[PDB]
Amino acid sequence: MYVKLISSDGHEFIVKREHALTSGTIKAMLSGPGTNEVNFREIPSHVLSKVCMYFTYKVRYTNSSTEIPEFPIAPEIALELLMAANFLDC
Amino acid sequence: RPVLRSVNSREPSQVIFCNRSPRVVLPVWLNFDGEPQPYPTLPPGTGRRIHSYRGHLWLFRDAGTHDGLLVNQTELFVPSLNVDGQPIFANITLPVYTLKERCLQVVRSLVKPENYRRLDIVRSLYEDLEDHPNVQKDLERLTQERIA
Amino acid sequence: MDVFLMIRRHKTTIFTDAKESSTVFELKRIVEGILKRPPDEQRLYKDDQLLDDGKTLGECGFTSQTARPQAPATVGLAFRADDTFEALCIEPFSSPPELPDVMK
Amino acid sequence: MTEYKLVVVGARGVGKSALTIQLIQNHFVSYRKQVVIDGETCLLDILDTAGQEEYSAMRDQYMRTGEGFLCVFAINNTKSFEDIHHYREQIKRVKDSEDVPMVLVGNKCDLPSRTVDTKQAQDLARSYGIPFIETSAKTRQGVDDAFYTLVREIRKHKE
Ligand SMILES: Cc1ncsc1-c1ccc(CNC(=O)[C@@H]2C[C@@H](O)CN2C(=O)[C@@H](c2cc(OCCCCN3CCCN(c4nccc(-c5noc([C@@]6(C)CCCc7sc(N)c(C#N)c76)n5)n4)[C@@H](C)C3)no2)C(C)C)cc1
Ligand SMILES: Nc1nc2c(ncn2[C@@H]2O[C@H](COP(=O)(O)OP(=O)(O)CP(=O)(O)O)[C@@H](O)[C@H]2O)c(=O)[nH]1
Ligand SMILES: [Mg+2]
Repeated sequence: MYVKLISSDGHEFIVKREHALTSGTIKAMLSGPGTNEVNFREIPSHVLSKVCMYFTYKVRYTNSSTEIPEFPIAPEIALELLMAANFLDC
Repeated sequence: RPVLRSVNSREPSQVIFCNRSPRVVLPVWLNFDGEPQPYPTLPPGTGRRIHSYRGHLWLFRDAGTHDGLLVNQTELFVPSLNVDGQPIFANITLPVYTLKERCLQVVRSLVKPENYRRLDIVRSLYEDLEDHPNVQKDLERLTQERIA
Repeated sequence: MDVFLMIRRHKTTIFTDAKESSTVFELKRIVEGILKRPPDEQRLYKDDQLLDDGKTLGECGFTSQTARPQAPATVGLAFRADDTFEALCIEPFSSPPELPDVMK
Repeated sequence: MTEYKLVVVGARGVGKSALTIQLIQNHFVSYRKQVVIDGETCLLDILDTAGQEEYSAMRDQYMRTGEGFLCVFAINNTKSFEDIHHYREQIKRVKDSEDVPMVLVGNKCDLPSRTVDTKQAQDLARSYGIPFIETSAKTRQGVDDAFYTLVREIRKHKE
């Protein structure tokens, strides 16, 4: 089962639902105590893509036992991704 | 006596410190008083046959930024006793950092602490940038987490 | 060994994974389970070259060293409306602003 | 004139003091001596010959000032050779580096009760990447070579 994450400029991101829930914010907008897509009005596509890459990164290398690589963040995207990560609680 | 402290077992145990992180790793030994004591740095990809003792507590941080690291996928490492003299292996790895904390690291390395307040970010992120990783802070957390 | 991919068509991007030993047809099967389009109507591309449905992902160049989860490899996607085949077009992502002087 | 601060280390009774006394006064029963080693006149200063065990922050700060180390064991005593590892590792700890000028020294080669074969020590020294010299504090044999070699290994470590 998958979920669509829409950026500010209309870029659509189909990512595994379990991967999107790694962020407390997305987890709260879909699974409350009681919903197939969510629109992010202030996150450009070049940031939401990196966030999805973090999702699959978080999901895969959590259960890893031998060695984990660094998650690279380019300097030009650093601030825009920091705002998003703080906003998304991931 | 604190809980996060080494034990005076006086029983040596040969250990292999393995830096499988892209960081220069600072091995930190918690002495018998719980005081973090620094040990020689490990370049990325380095392995050293180390001489420790049974019951001695260790943790590992980035030598430059003091970022938290994992050793055998746990925050702390205690060597058992060598069975038939074979060494115990310590596998220092990167954590799966939060995307926020990893972002903090990247900007801390790019901006000097004086220029933190010269960015278009929210004010809450200013104090989050200034809250640099500190070993004493983590030890207080890991002590309170041992309330089992 | 797994490989992590970004299947992209127009402004849509799919984050999925598969094994190096898996073939392109099996990837087309996963795209059918998401976008509800038959694999016969699917055409997967590495950059600009068409991928053979019988060749495994590793055989196309998607090794674990090139399709990492923190840096996936990009696969193009083009559909076929009946006997009419569309042109592969992947609308690029947005651009980041120039890095502030405080970081140079 | 450059000065080289040397520390003699080893198990109890291996002959650390005897070696240094043999080095300075050429006699067998403050440690400074001017000497010419490889055309450069220097001053050797032996920092410690006492084998007692003391992990005080003051002794650490004292050993940290030493530039070279003579790791000494007696070939008449097997455990003195086995403990060499521990002394070597403690040197790495105080110096905060994996590569520190060091020389493995086997003392009491005049005694006829050898229990540690010479082949063992050269193999241990070859694994440590440091020179190995057999010495005798009673017969002056190798004493000069052992200290001068350490001075040579100190000059080699300064790139
Ligand atoms: C390279 C590298 N890269 C990344 S990490 C790394 C690395 C580098 C070095 C090491 C070394 N390992 C450690 O630091 C381990 C790790 C952790 O577990 C705590 N720890 C410890 O050693 C701690 C410890 C000891 C312990 O029980 C101790 C039980 C030992 C029992 N004894 C009794 C038998 C004889 N005998 C002995 N008899 C007399 C004298 C000596 C001696 N020995 O040296 C030195 C000299 C004079 C010579 C060298 C320079 C310095 S300086 C300093 N103060 C010195 C002194 N007195 C020295 N004389 N020995 C030993 C073989 C065994 N319980 O905790 C110490 C620090 C209090 C570990 C890792
Ligand atoms: N036959 C012989 N005896 C030696 C030799 N070197 C040292 N000794 C003897 O070993 C004993 C201990 O050596 P000494 O230098 O006095 O002590 P040390 O190793 O400094 C002892 P500590 O570690 O307690 O300071 C002495 O009785 C000394 O005569 C040697 O080359 N030959
Ligand atoms: Mg003495």
